[PDB]
Amino acid sequence: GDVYAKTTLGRLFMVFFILGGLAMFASYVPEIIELIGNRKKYGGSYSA
Amino acid sequence: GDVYAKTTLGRLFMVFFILGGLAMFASYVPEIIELIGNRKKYGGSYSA
Repeated sequence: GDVYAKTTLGRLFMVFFILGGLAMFASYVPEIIELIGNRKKYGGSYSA
Repeated sequence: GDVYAKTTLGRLFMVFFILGGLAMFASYVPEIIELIGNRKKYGGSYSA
């Protein structure tokens, strides 16, 4: 609430953008997080 | 927080609406989004 939209067009865009943006964030951020972090854990080689 | 209910009756309705409205939004918006995004991605006719 420190910064928000005061104009009528800005508030209208916020109203019609929440429905899409909230869903996109919720369905995208966890997937991006899990895609990066699923790397190999015990890969490598033994040093004689 | 720019705009909110200031009357006691409006606050009471907000209290009793947050119980049901939030669940309705969270269970309806993703389903509505999914019900529109499913189409024939490769449907079409070959043009010789």
